[PDB]
Amino acid sequence: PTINQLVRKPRQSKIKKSDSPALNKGFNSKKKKFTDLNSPQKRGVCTRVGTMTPKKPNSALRKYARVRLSNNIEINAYIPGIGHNLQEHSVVLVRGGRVKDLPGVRYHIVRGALDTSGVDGRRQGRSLYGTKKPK
Amino acid sequence: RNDRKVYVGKVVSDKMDKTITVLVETYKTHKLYGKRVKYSKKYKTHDENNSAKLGDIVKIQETRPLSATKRFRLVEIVEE
Amino acid sequence: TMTDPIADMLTRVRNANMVRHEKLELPASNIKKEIAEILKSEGFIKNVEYVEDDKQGVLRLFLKYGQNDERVITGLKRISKPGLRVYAKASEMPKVLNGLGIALVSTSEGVITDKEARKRNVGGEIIAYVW
Amino acid sequence: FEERVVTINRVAKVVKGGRRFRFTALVVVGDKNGRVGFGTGKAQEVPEAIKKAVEAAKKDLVVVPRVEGTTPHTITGRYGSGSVFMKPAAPGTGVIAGGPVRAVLELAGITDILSKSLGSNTPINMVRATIDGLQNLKNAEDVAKLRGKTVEELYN
Amino acid sequence: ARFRGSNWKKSRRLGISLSGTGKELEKRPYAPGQHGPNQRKKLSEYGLQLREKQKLRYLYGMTERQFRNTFDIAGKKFGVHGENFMILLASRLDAVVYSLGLARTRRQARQLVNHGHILVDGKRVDIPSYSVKPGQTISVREKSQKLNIIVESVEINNFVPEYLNFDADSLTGTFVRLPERSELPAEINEQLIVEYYSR
RNA sequence: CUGCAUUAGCUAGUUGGUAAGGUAACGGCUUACCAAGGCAACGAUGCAUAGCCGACCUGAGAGGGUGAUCGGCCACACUGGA
RNA sequence: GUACCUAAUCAGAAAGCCACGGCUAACUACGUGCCAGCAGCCGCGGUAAUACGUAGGUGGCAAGCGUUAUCCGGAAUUAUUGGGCGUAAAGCGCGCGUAGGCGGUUUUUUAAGUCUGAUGUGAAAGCCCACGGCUCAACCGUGGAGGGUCAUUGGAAACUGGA
RNA sequence: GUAAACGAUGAGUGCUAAGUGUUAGGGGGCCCCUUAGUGCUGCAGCUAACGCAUUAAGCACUCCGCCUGGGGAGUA
RNA sequence: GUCGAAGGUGGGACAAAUGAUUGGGGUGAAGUCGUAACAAGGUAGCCGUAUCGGAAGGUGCGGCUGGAUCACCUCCUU
Ligand SMILES: [Mg+2]
Ligand SMILES: [Mg+2]
Ligand SMILES: [Mg+2]
Ligand SMILES: [Mg+2]
Ligand SMILES: [Mg+2]
Ligand SMILES: [Mg+2]
Ligand SMILES: [Mg+2]
Ligand SMILES: [Mg+2]
Ligand SMILES: [Mg+2]
Ligand SMILES: [Mg+2]
Ligand SMILES: [Mg+2]
Ligand SMILES: [Mg+2]
Ligand SMILES: [Mg+2]
Repeated sequence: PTINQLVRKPRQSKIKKSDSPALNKGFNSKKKKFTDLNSPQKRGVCTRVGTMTPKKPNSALRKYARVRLSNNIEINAYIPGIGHNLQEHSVVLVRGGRVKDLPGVRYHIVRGALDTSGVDGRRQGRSLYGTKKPK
Repeated sequence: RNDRKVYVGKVVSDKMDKTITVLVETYKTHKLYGKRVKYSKKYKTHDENNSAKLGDIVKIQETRPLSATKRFRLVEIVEE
Repeated sequence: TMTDPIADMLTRVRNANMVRHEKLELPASNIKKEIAEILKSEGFIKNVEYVEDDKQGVLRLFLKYGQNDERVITGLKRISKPGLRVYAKASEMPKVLNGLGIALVSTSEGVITDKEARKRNVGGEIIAYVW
Repeated sequence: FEERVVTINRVAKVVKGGRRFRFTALVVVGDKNGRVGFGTGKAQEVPEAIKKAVEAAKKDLVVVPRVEGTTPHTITGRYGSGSVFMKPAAPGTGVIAGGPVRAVLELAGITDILSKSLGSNTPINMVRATIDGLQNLKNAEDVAKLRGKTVEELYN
Repeated sequence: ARFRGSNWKKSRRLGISLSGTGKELEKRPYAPGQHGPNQRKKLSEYGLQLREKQKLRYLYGMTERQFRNTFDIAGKKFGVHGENFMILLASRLDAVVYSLGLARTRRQARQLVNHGHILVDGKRVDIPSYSVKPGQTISVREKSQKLNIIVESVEINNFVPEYLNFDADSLTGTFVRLPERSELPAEINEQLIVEYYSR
């Protein structure tokens, strides 16, 4: 563009989207509205718990939960690790990070937080699955 | 002692009684691209005798508030 | 239509230098003549001739090639342009090629090189870079 | 002459049955004293590809003007979509370069410089851009001679 | 010291005698671990830079955070960044004590200074990180003037660099001037570490 | 010193003058009269968002992001008026 | 009765986290067998898995180490610095024309832009440089430098602007 | 009021080797020079390559229009 | 008595949520029907427009080459 064209219409940068929109929103109950706040995790209640089939070429029964967050947004969260103790009405902590195999699963459920238990029999990378030191 | 700001500009309207609006022209530079771009600011100045006329280049000086938006007084008519 | 005679002169010089031409005729002007004289003094061109004819006259430049047919002028760049004019202070005067080139400037004290501008402690409109 | 293997690439030509695989090696060769060159070699195995690349590089060498371990002045070497900006630095700075450019500069003997690859990062064209810049580099004495003056006259 | 590990395994990994004797590399100059022997892989550029940084860091027995901070403050001095960093590492009270010879090992000198057996300009200094400067004096605590370890290290007549002037009758050293690259160890390419911290 | 034109018209004490009242003070600050002025594509008006700054994070720089702690200025004290 | 100092006793109370296919420093054995699982991207897993879990070893850090969230960087990926529009995204289907942007040569004049000197100010704290005090450091203190598109005033006239 | 409305190539201006056709003129001796178009071939230069190359996609200046991963969608 | 907060009444403006029902869109595993496009893709393809048809699509009109091709004349380049 000419300098005159830049002066008339300055350059405009591309806007960046969040990978975890459900964590960027809080809810004010008194005013019954949403509010913009960046959060690293959110509490939620597991509306459903079950398994999903990944997209090709992968094949598996990946464990996930449909969770209502404290801000009233309903999301799918993956359950990492081997074995979990989650059912409907379980209260779980949700963090960002999607599962590439699972199409609509954009969050993870923290292990070893609120109701969710650590992975039983985990000994390497235990902090990633909320397992205490066996000793 | 202390003097007050003085501007020179063209008259662009005098339909008001004893008040003329003076258009002072300046050139602010674009802060990023650095090009020279025109900047106009209209000044409401006091014209007691209606001496100034639409078109003439006049001189104004800052004064105390004289009206809702009048802050200047005509000093002399530089050209006509 | 024509909008930057200095640009045009520099581009004529660049094209002639690329084709390894020996001489170069362009319409004349005071600023072009001072630029050409600065180039001659600095050693980028061989000679400058002025033809004081009608229609503003003509400037006849003679370019300079070194041994092995090497080109003395590596490149010419217009800095200040009609669409955006560039000025610099004495303390902000740019060095072309770490000093191995010249920046032709226009100053209150006549159009001079960046070295003279720095020496006399003046600034002005940076007409061009040449190296 | 020191030699560094920049990249080794397994290319394929398709045939009526299967594919024919070859190894292409890109290599830079330099004396670390202002002489550097690059070459490519194709062979059925990487050692032979490297040997041919070294022979080609040794055949094709360029002289880099330097000033106390850094280039004389800033330059942008370009080849194709490749583009490498290079700027003289001060002693102790190191070679601030990435990829093939660091190999080329080190083998050319430059120890202090700043650089940035502004264009394509395909190794051969990065190397060619770096070599283009180094070839276009100029030195004070040569430019004084070309302009018919002295170094002192040049710097005023 | 802070790093209480197999200094021989570290020397074997890094290919350098951290003690300076060479005992670690004399028998097994290859890297520890199950795959130590018959190891033949080639390090990348990043790997080489990392190995050189680790060589210097484990030679001076420092932690990564303090090492980076020292490198950062050295960068701010006038001159060559790598040489400034090396001389600043040498100026640490641990290095000065070890060079003076009040202990046979760098870790031993670190423990001495930590436990306060040393005095700088006649005052206690418990911090091995202390940066000595030219014109200062390092002494030994009177209550520890007759320690077996110290007296044995003093008996063993080690070489005293030029930038240190030592008297073993009073167990008193003086930091005469700042070191030089030649004086400082030559098995480290400080340019590699400068480039490592460049990226 | 901010985003939007998928906001283009806005303004009637509004713009100016005369007189008076009023104020620490000039002043449409308010009232009576006269006139039809005033702003606006150099973005008025409307909508949305927001305390501002010294500074802080980042970046080679140019820039980009932010406005905790500390200092300055402003605003507010359940909501509104006095 | 805190900091700090002195005297005695004991290596005795005081190391964890992540990673090891490439990027990226660090590899082997078992179990599993497109399942269980992993994953930032490319991907890995169907009997020989350095990619899944465990074990040994190794690497990076260390009273911390990993994960998530957000900002700048890398991104020249809004490009003034510093990108483009034949075929990759991009020349309006084409005129006529308003505002705006830009504008041929010479002479004189003005000094709005432009350049230059002086004065005032741009608080303190902060950042940077130097020095000093806490045993070191963080930190604290003290000077300097910096930071305006700033204002007033005095000078120059080549270029842009005005006559 | 839309087309693959195409040269998929905005307008103006100047500069940078050549060879050879054709359309409408002009000047000097079938030849030479020259203006404005319309074609082909081809240097330097440019380009990812294909190719463009005095009818530039080269070298420059001015102004305008337009682009910023593929779908969703020329949709709501 | 003037001014005057709140309140009441009224017709409009704007924003958000929600709504029987409805529309196309995206993704998904070996689903069903045909086979439009890519070679001249077996009717060259595509663009605009109109109409028709389960569906891709067909057809008409104009336009483009970003179309292959055997025989013919018409020129232009080396
Ligand atoms: Mg070749
Ligand atoms: Mg608010
Ligand atoms: Mg940048
Ligand atoms: Mg950027
Ligand atoms: Mg396109
Ligand atoms: Mg067109
Ligand atoms: Mg169209
Ligand atoms: Mg201050
Ligand atoms: Mg088109
Ligand atoms: Mg023609
Ligand atoms: Mg078909
Ligand atoms: Mg067909
Ligand atoms: Mg039909």
